Amino acid sequence: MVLSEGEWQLVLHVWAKVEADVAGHGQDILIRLFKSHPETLEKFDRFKHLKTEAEMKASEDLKKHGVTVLTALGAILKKKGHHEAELKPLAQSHATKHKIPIKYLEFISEAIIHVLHSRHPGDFGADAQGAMNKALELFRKDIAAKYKELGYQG
Ligand code: HEM
Repeated sequence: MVLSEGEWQLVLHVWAKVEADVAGHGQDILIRLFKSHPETLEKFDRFKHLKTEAEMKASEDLKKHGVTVLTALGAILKKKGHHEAELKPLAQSHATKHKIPIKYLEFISEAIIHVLHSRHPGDFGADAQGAMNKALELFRKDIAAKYKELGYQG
């Protein structure tokens, strides 16, 4: 489903606030993912030793990864749907090396929404959350199509 410019602007105006401190947002989002759906942590050989939220919060390398994740996602969002070039390497690594099912991409989308909702009520009212959800649905739909092309049933 194609987003309107108005919807993209709601997405980008909350992303602008994420970008005040991407590192802290990335910690919150990865931690929320791992707490809400612990099976997702097991996909990270790099991080699955972390036992508690405290350990997660103290991990500089998890923080680093959260910045990488959110910056990659931000670049995708800023393309406003024209994200074919960005999705290719992402889909290929996530299909073939990391083996991340679409269901787990749903889980991180949920975590993103939850953190934005908590942190940014001024820029994440119902319409803005709907726009973000549409953007993440488009991301997951297009990633799923690439997964199929790449041979992964996701
Ligand atoms: C918004 C969705 C996501 C984005 C934008 C994202 C982005 C990235 C980026 C940019 C990398 C580093 C380059 C690469 O290997 O592609 C990465 C690595 C990785 N991703 Fe994701 N990712 C997302 C969701 C997920 C989810 C939900 C999982 C697991 C449940 C996952 C598992 C991994 C793993 C295991 C790595 C390798 C980490 C390491 O050992 O360095 N990703 N991701």
